[PDB]
Amino acid sequence: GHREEPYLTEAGRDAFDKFCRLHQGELQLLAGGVLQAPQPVLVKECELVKDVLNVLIGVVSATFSLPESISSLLSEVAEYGT
Amino acid sequence: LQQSLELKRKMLRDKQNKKNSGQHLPIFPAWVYERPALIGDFTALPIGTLPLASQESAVVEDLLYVLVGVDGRYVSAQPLAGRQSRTFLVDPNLDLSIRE
Repeated sequence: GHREEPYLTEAGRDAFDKFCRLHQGELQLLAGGVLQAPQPVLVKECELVKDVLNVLIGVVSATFSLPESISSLLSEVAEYGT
Repeated sequence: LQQSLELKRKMLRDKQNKKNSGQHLPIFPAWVYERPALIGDFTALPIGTLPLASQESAVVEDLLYVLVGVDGRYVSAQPLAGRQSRTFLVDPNLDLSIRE
């Protein structure tokens, strides 16, 4: 046995990050280098949850002032603390 | 603080001259100022380098001492030893979520 060779949906948690990295390479080549994407990890899930929770305490934090789609989820809950 | 020491003596003086039967009025003893008989409310490691599950226990235990008006261990009571003002300094390198 070696296995039944994973599908795209069965592949994940490594192939997800891989698939993301390849999509970013696609976007950067099709742009020419006028975008400059940052690290998708750092922040991870729990670090970001604590960073947004600090704004609900009532003080701003790292991404605040007075994984690439995470910004789209992020703004909806960021606006409440600001 | 300093303004009281004046008033107290003068309020004494009004009542020695108005009463001709006032007898042997007190002087406030000197030792109460030289030695503490009025105010009784007046190792140190950086908390940021410590593990987490020691940082929580330590910061709670130290702030409980600090509240009374005197130094704890890792949070210090800044010296004024007087008026309605008092400030406390927790260590600056404490993790931001806990320190706020």
